[PDB]
Amino acid sequence: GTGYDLSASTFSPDGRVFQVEYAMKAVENSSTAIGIRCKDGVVFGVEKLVLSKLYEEGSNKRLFNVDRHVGMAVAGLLADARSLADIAREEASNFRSNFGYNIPLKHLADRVAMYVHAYTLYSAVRPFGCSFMLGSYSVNDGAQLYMIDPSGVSYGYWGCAIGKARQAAKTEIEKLQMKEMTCRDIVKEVAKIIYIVHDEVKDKAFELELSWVGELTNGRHEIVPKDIREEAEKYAKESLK
Amino acid sequence: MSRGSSAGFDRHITIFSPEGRLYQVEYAFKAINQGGLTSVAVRGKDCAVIVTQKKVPDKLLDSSTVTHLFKITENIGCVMTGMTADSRSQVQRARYEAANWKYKYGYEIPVDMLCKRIADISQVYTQNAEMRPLGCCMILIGIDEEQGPQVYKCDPAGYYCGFKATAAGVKQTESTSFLEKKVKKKFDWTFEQTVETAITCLSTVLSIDFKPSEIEVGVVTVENPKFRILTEAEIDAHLVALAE
Amino acid sequence: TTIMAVQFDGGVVLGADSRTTTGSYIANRVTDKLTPIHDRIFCCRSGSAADTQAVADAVTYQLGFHSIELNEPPLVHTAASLFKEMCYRYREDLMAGIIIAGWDPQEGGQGYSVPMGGMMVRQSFAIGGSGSSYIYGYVDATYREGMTKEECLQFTANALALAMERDGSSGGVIRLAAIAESGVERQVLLGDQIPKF
Amino acid sequence: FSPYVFNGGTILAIAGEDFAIVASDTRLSEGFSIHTRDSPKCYKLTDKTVIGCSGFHGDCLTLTKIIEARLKMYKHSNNKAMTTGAIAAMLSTILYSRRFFPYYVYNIIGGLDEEGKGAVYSFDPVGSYQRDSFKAGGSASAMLQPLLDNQVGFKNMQNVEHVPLSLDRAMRLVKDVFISAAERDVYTGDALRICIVTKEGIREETVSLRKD
Amino acid sequence: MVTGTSVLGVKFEGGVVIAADMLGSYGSLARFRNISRIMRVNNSTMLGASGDYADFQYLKQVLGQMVIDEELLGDGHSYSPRAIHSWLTRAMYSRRSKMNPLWNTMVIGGYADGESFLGYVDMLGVAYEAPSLATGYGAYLAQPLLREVLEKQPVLSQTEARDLVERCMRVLYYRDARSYNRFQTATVTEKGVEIEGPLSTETNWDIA
Amino acid sequence: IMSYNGGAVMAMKGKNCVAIAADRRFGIQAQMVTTDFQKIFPMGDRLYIGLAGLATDVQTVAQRLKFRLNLYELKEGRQIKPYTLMSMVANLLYEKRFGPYYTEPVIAGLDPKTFKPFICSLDLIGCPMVTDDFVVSGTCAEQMYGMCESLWEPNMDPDHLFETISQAMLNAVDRDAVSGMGVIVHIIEKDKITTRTLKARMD
Amino acid sequence: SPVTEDLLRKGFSCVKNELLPSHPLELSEKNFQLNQDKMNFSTLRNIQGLFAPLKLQMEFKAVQQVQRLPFLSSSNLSLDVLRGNDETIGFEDILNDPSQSEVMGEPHLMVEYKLGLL
Amino acid sequence: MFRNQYDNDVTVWSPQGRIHQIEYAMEAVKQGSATVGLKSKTHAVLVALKRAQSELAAHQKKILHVDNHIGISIAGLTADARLLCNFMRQECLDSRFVFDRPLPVSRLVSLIGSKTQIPTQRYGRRPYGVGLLIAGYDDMGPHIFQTCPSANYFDCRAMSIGARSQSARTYLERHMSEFMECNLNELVKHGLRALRETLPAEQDLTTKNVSIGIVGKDLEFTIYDDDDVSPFLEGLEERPQ
Repeated sequence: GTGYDLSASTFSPDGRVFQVEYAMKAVENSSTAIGIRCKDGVVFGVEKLVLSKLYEEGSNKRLFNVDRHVGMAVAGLLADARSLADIAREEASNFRSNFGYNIPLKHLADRVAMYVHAYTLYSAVRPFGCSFMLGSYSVNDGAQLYMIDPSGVSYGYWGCAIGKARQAAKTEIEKLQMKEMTCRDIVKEVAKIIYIVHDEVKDKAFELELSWVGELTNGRHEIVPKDIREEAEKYAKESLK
Repeated sequence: MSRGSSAGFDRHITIFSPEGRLYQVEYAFKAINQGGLTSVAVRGKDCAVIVTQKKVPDKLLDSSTVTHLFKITENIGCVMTGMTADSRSQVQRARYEAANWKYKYGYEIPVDMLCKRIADISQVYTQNAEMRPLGCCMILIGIDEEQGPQVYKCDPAGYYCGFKATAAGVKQTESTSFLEKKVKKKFDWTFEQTVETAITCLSTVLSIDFKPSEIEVGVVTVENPKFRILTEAEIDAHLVALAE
Repeated sequence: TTIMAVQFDGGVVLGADSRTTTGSYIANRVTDKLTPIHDRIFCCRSGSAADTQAVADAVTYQLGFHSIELNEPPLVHTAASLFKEMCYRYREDLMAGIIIAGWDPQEGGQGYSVPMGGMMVRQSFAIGGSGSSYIYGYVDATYREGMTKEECLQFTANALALAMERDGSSGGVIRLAAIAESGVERQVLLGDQIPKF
Repeated sequence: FSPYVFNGGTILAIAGEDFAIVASDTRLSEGFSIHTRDSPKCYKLTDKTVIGCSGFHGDCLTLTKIIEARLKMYKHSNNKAMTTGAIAAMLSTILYSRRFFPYYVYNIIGGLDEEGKGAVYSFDPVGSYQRDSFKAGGSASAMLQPLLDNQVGFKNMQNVEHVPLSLDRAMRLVKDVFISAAERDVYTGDALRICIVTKEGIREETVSLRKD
Repeated sequence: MVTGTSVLGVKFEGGVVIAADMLGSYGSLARFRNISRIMRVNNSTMLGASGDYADFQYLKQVLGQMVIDEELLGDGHSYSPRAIHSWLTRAMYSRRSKMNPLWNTMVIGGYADGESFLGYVDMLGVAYEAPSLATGYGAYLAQPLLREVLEKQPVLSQTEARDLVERCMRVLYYRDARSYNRFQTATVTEKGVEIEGPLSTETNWDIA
Repeated sequence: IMSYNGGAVMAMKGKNCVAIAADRRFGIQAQMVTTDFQKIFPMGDRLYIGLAGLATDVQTVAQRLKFRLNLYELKEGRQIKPYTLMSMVANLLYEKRFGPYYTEPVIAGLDPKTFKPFICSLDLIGCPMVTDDFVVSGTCAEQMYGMCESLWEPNMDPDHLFETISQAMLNAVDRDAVSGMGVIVHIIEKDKITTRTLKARMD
Repeated sequence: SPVTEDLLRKGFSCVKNELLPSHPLELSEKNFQLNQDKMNFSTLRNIQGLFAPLKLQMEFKAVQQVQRLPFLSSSNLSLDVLRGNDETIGFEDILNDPSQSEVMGEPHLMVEYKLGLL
Repeated sequence: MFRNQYDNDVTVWSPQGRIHQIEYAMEAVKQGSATVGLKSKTHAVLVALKRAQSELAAHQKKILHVDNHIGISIAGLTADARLLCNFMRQECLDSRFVFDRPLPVSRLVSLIGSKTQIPTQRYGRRPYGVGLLIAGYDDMGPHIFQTCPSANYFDCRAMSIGARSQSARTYLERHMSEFMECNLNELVKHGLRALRETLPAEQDLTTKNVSIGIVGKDLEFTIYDDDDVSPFLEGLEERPQ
């Protein structure tokens, strides 16, 4: 329906909003990222497309932190990703500033989803093009995972994948037993997934970034120590025949 | 806004048609069916049962955070249908309005005032040349101490009404016809009769078998005004008792 | 205007006195100096008679909104934080000493104090009011630990009745109310039911 | 409530021929007690300009922290360094910016002019600069100044010639005057911190003074 | 109008020690008897304050929020105690200039880069560092002993510093109107921040 | 504060006749600067107003009221009923309740349709009240109720009404330093307005 | 506290007493709608999230700029049901109604001041 | 040619999904002069190049000043360069006034990116056109952070964003081994040799077209110009070939 796809405040004869769907499609042409929750924790992983060797480790990262016990794995346009990370940081900061303790994951996810929806309602600002994951952990509630689509979706997923290589990742993740596992083998599973779905004719350099929060770290978000990452890297590399 | 209003007879909200019809709001009406759902709310004489439909796209998605039955006040519900990204905002707006009214007048709101406030704040979006009429179907539920249970429906245009039975979704026409046929036969009802009627209407409209865990039910009764959601056990028991 | 709270295992008790006045003349003989915010948390009052009402209304508004937003029962610490943030920000013309208490599903039984000035802190027993300075010794010397509902009610009745007679601001009926794990029950002590001393 | 309190101090400045000297005692005292005994009151601004700020020690810090920032702004903008002839006017403007809420300070500026020449300015709490040659001032003033008036610029003396001030004489005079004036005043004493400045940089100096 | 007593402190060979009384006075009555007055803002800086208590709560919340945000960001950098002292000084001065003063008086101590820091942040915009310090009414009684011992010996060890603080608590409890038997203490040595308490003070009234 | 100048006004309701009278004097405390200073304003035709108090606010309130009355008369078409001006002045005075004016107006007139006499009064900040027999307000308020209460009588013809309003003022206002030296009498019968000027002690 | 860094157009207003409030019900009456809106925005931002105040205030801005020119009375039919004062008649419209303004400025001057060009 | 209707503004998404204005600005930033950004263990040299309006006129300024421990370069539009360096200077001054420590680069660059992210969303505004090469050592070794027309900053070790520079990138990548242990003179020689590749054939580096600027351990950021740059530009071998 070309002709009405020029402003957010303009419908289509069929009924769809075309700018929103364009933003939906615009997140596909990026890298890939997955995230799984075990019995007592979560874990993520991103295929960081490393450019020429002029850069180094600690470059533009996609595993930000939002609080002492939450973190994201955003995969899309980086400027909007940083803006959203700052907004979520401010939200959690305000909640802890006056309500005590720390924000539950569901409330923060809902607030961020509503904020990212607020832009697609006006003819003054473009919608955000980016996917968004907000896995975290608790002490009594358990381990929770959420994904936020660019427009309004804020569903809760057991484990999903966002980015270009997404359909194959979903199909391969479908064949797991991620309801009675621990945080010492889901990491290896994630590594083998990210190496079983990775194109090589258009991608040349890879650098896996992993992070988990759970009972092994008693509720704290941080990058995996280099030893475990190297062991998972070796296992995944040797698993491909 | 430095982008202007697109020229055309149906490309913006503030331009009238040559015959005098708002085409943008008609597109908004057509937009509800895009998502694809069906919701039926029937009021008897002492109950206000609401039934809806739940669809899981896949297996990984959790089954506890996909509900389309929110709570507005302590004893008012909603069966929001359409695009989720706009119902998720209208629900918050209605909650804020209800809290403000309770603070300013000190008692629980009759359903009519909440419906009117939502309709007005939705209509105000259809005059300024900066807005988009967010597409939803604001169906209310609740009981009143002066007139009994009441069921109200609102539309993106802003035209609200009072219905003794309502169907909203992609199968509105045949469901409304079936409810019209059924209502004219008998007048008295009860909780079990209303629940069975709603389930039968949904099944005969969708023309499919209902799994024990596919439909959620929220009700309010005279004895228990508090808005409660039927658990899996009660829904399964009613479904297996149906047609037996 | 004597207000006090005591915490026991599984719940708390709460008493008050109904002799709101306007100086040397009695304004109202019997009142309800005990506001039921939400359904478990209870909030007494002291100081003036209008700023406290406004603060209570604002707290009811915000706490009800929060509870219905999270779809969970409220936590008393949230109410204490809200009272603190409301009172301290306006520490120029809001002379209203407040005491709140209630029960929650997690770590049930809480007694919080928030005197004039916006300071907030928790203590086992809270006492506040103009005529609430003559029973400090008695409550310190009598309050042991490990008491159930009945003796706690008796102790509160005795302790409040002691100041009920040695002051001009206090006098009249007594408004004991105990919040527990299950629900809220209220009773009034009038006439000879009030212990002598 | 009263947004003012005294903290003592003393500032003396000798502007010779090709040398400026700024010295000050070091003791933060309020009410009747003593807070510390180091509390330097002679801060450097550039390679050839030193500022001495007496008075209440709640604005003596704010003005010091603002002057350096404005100096950095000027250096970045005009691509130069402020001379001692402009800092006077700039500080006077800042001081007068709050004429209805005056700063409780008594500032003294010493430094070198465009050519090798002594120059010491002097302000007032409201803010009004005036060039001088040997001006002192501060809390324990009105005692430091008359002796300098007797010595530096020969006044009420007859049949005596005029000799320019030599560098060896300046420190010998300043130490003597501070030693003489420390006894009879209450707020002075403790350590004396000297900031003689010449056309090669800033060399510093510290001596004992009525040990307390 | 809850009020504190004294938040005195002395420097130390690799570390700082701060002591305070767990008391709250409602003018003259002793309304509260278990409140704390020592903070653990980060892994290398501690805090203590006197005067009003609500303002102490407010600055506690604000400063804890700032430090937790800085740590959460993540750059391998923290807040050295000098920066925190400067921030408190600026906040107090700005509040003073607006005719809304915070009736408070604080002590900031820490040990970073192999050196000790200790400062005074009086509400009128007063700031400095010293080998020893006292707050409130302790500026007349607590200071002289510490000053004398420090002038006799400029460097100490842990045992004599702890005993000196103990003696100062003894005399202050003897001869102050607002005081309590129990008191808190916390060292800031390079291992970390270790809050200790409550303590006790054995007295002797044999000259009665 | 109603002593920096002077003034006194009455109003009596007779038999289809209303009478309003004032006192002409304007002076700065003890001094006197003029003898002619109108305090009766012809709002409408068979209606009148009787501002009395501090003059510098009397002029301003009269101007504003005349402006608003012209606006309402022009917009709404026909004349103004006497009861409407009562609420008019009440609103105008309460406009500045916190910064109060200094006026105690008296309104007296006839209904253009019914010809039923009407008299009202006002306080400093606006508090409507209507008295059937008479009303009075001014600086010398105390020394007129006694003179008026006994001398009054119901159902009075215009001549007796004029005599009573003359006798209740001429020898009742001289018992005071300020607010003297001249009396204006306005009698408003059914068909024609009539104005008279009395003579009093020149002191 | 500003220096000069036409007096007939704006004159006869001493600097003495604008930095000296009048009867204490001055800052609570000159600025009332702004304060109420600020309080509501702060409450919503604290309890509901950062989206609501931004959205509502930018809606206010969008609806504000469609009224008539400043030198004529504004009906303000809209923005009222959205504000929430749809039926809250009070001491804002019956006392000194702006339609019957006692003093009125020049059209070009008022519109150019509303644009903020001056 | 299906792009005329989707590039006139910045708040519209193409059917493929990409903001065309961002790509156009990234192409625009390539108008200017090369600027190498080498770094070492103790010092971070920043060598640039200068054009010439005419033989009679004087050259432009390519190495500005920010503070005692940080100095930025410039490449692209010279209009927004000053408008952005003003914000640079103001933030650094505020951080020095409120606290009492130099503002670390890692927060300054994030703030600059956050500021530059705003114009790419609201209507009626255009993205900036700078190519900053912010350099400076504060507390944990010198850093070299790059900035793009889009608010997407990179960490780096050595790069030459600006004019024709791909050959400069190749040379800088070939010898990217010795830059970890060398003195100031060797690092400056390497920087000048890398820059010489950008300059066309049969052209040498004169005294009036280099703006070597050095910040390191115990020396504040100083800019060198005119005959003062001669001692660094002495050896340089004799010719690229």
